[PDB]
Amino acid sequence: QAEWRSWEVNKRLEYSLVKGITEFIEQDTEEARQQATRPIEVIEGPLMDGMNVVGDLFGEGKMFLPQVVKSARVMKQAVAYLEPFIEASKEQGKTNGKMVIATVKGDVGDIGKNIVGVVLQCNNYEIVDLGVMVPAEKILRTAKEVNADLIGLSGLITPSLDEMVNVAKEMERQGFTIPLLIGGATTSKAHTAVKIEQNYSGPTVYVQNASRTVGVVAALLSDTQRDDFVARTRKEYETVRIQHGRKKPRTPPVTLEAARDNDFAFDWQAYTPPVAHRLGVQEVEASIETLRNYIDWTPFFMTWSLAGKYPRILEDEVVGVEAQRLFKDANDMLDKLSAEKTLNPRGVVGLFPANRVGDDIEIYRDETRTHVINVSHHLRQQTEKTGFANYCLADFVAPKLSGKADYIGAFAVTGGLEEDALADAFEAQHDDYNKIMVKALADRLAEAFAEYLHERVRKVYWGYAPNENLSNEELIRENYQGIRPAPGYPACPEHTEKATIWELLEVEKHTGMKLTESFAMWPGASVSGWYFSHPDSKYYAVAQIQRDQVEDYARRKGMSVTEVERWLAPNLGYDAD
Ligand code: B12
Repeated sequence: QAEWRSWEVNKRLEYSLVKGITEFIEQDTEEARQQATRPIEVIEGPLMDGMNVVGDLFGEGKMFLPQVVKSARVMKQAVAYLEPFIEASKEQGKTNGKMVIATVKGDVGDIGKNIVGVVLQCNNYEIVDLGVMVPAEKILRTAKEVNADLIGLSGLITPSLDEMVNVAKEMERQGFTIPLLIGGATTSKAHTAVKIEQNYSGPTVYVQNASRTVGVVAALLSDTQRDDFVARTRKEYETVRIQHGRKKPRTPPVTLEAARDNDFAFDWQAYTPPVAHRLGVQEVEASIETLRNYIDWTPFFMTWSLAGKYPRILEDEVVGVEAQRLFKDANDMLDKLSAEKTLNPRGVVGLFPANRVGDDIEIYRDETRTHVINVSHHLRQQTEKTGFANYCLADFVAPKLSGKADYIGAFAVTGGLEEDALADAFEAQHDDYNKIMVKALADRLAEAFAEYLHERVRKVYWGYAPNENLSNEELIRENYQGIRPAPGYPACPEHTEKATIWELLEVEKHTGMKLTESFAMWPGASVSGWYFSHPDSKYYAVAQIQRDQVEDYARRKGMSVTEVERWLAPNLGYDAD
């Protein structure tokens, strides 16, 4: 009554690993210990071997991320049984190199990091994950105390960039030699090699994904390749360094008053903005169930390094089946999560009468437009345009002078508060796979709410398009009137406004959601942003803004020209000073 249950305990483990079979993992790694002289053998023996297979497979493209992390789960849970035996014993094994991984300062994005985390322990490296919002201080300090071979920083929103760069200067100033590895949503070949590398005398590499992380972490710890690599990269980052400062025959940059002059043209006297049916701050609620439908799974599969869009990915050739299998496992966890009610999304919406003044929107107390309670600020494209507007989000709102009644809204949500709680649980039982799952869904769940609310606002709450029945697949294409710009995106790069949002809706109170040093959000699975109704409104990016606007924004916000240059760094069309 079994099958593989009659093999040598060593082939048994080696197989249970690849397949990712954890139901015998305890008594299997055990028995193999009794038949082994010293604890550490079952590790460098069956297990370690089980992993090279995965790795072999992963390479020909037979296996995938979903399973890999899944095999690790076994791999870990085994070493997690020999803790007391391996410890109280001889030598206790070794690795290819120990690494300090961490989500930089003020940032709370960590999914891509765990993956890299796990993908590396899967090639036998020791990974010390400090977590998120970690001081450039605690990163290197630990780099020191645990004698790491290389520091890895992870970033997600714009503000983090200045953190990494603050970390390199620190690595330059603190005389560090090891290699700096930088990654995350925001990092790029270019950004690393323009503003980061040239601050760290040591090797400073940028990698695009956990797969390629291994190739670099290899070369960077190779008695051979190291010298031959760091050097190929230094000279590579130079090439791109000089191609980005060629100041290509670029469209000359216009003056802040010119652009502003060339504003979004529209006859407002003739147009009457849709009265927002429901004025006021409201706390909405939706169960996972409700949300499930609105989930755009694509990003999900991109989270799990499975390329392609859904549902086309399911019928894919090389990866399709797994995509199917991965896709199931999730839904499965979702079912559980929706029933027991252990991960509940929350959210808060709101609609306030507004109007346009300069490049900002004025939010009004009551229908009277007598008292200003909050001012949403927006930047304005500052390149030379002809025939087209110099788009500035505020334009899509009936100015003050037109005395026309226009409106604006905002929201914030989250796939659940218990996100972190549930995540840690899996860390506990060493379930990397499920740790990364619960998070990847919360997101989907979060991102999901945003779509739902928006639709409901579009339908009910604001009520300008009550007879709307687009499909989920259509909602994914933005086939509706109006947008929902959110702080950070190119349409409105200034992250601090998320504060204002928190203010209007008093997020903290209705959802518990919070904001951090770098105006990121907690839980990680969160989405906040603005609601615009005017039909012409589009997600048009800011791009580069000159010195004049930064100043004028300075005042507006009531900040220092410098404090603004920080938060806006990406979009500075002039010399970053
Ligand atoms: C799922 C996602 C989210 C999630 C959450 C992730 C989290 N916080 O835990 C949700 C939907 C909730 C979210 C929220 C936000 N987001 Co978002 N999001 C995405 C999306 C669809 C997918 C990328 C993704 O997350 N991949 C999986 C992960 C985390 O992988 P990854 O970062 O790519 O990691 C891979 C490698 O980069 C690597 N890497 C990672 N770390 C390291 C470390 C080292 C050391 C090395 C060598 C390599 C490495 O590991 C991975 C592969 O093996 C992107 C897509 C895109 N299309 O570019 C935007 C995007 C990242 N988001 C963006 C922004 C604007 C925001 C918010 C401010 C929005 C809001 N609501 O107002 C907030 C973030 C604040 C917060 N959460 O506190 C921007 C960033 C632009 C900016 N602001 O500067 C992007 C690029 C959108 C665009 N086109 O501009 N987001």
